Amino acid sequence: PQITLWKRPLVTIKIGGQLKEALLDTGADDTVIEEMSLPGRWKPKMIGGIGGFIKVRQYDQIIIEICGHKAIGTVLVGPTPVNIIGRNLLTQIGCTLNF
Amino acid sequence: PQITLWKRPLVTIKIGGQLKEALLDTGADDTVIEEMSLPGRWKPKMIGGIGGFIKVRQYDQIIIEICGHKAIGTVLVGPTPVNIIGRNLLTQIGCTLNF
Ligand SMILES: NC(=O)c1ccc(S(=O)(=O)N(Cc2ccc(C(F)(F)F)cc2)[C@H]2CNC[C@@H]2NCc2cc(O)cc(O)c2)cc1
Ligand SMILES: [Cl-]
Ligand SMILES: [Cl-]
Ligand SMILES: [Cl-]
Repeated sequence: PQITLWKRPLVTIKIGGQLKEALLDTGADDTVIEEMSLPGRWKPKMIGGIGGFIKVRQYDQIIIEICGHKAIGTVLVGPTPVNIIGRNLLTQIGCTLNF
Repeated sequence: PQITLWKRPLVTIKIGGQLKEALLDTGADDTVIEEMSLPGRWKPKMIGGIGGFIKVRQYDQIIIEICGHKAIGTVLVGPTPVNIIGRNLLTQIGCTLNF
C-alpha cells in the first residue's frame, strides 16, 4: 500500500494493550508516545526540535502493532503533542520513502 | 529513488543557488529552513514543534530543488535543528510512504 502526503499520515497502533492514533514520521529517530504506562525499566532522555526540548522516559523492547505488523523497539514516553512512529519502528515494517 | 529509513533520510537541496542538507520529514506539515536570505516579503507564522510553538518567517512561491526535483512553494525560515522538507513540498515532488 502507498500513502500520499496530502494530509498527516496517521495510523492506529496497539501498544501496552491500548489503541492510539500515531503519525508515521520519517523525521523522527525515535517513536514518541503520550503519557502511558509501560512495563520494565526505563531511563530518562531529552529530545528537542522546534519549540525546544521535552523530557521522556525511554523503554526498550516494547512490542507495537502497526497496521497488522508486529514490531519491537524502543519507545519514548512523555508530553509529545502528537504520538509519532519514528524510524526505529518504521524500518521494522518495511516502510520506505519513494519519489 | 526509494529511501529506506535505517539512517536519517538526508538529501541535498538547492535554494537561492546554494546546496544545503535537509531532512525528508513526513511528520512536519511545513518546510522549515535555517536562517538565510530569501527574496520578497514575508509574513508571520506560528508553528508547533515537539517542544512548543514558535514564530517563524513565511515566504511564498520560493523555488527549491530537492534531490534534483524542482518545487515552488512555501518555505518557513527560523531556528530549526536541521533543514526540514515537510509535507507541503514532499507532496509536490510526488513523495509517498510505502510498505
Ligand atoms: N510544523 C512543522 O512543520 C514542524 C513540526 C515539528 C518539527 S520538529 O519538532 O522540530 N521535528 C523535526 C526534527 C527533525 C530532526 C531532529 C533531529 F535533530 F533530531 F534530527 C529534530 C527535530 C519533528 C517533526 N518530525 C520529526 C520530529 N519529531 C519529533 C522528534 C524530535 C527529536 O529530537 C527526536 C525524535 O525521535 C522525534 C518541525 C517542523
Ligand atoms: Cl529501537
Ligand atoms: Cl530494508
Ligand atoms: Cl507550499
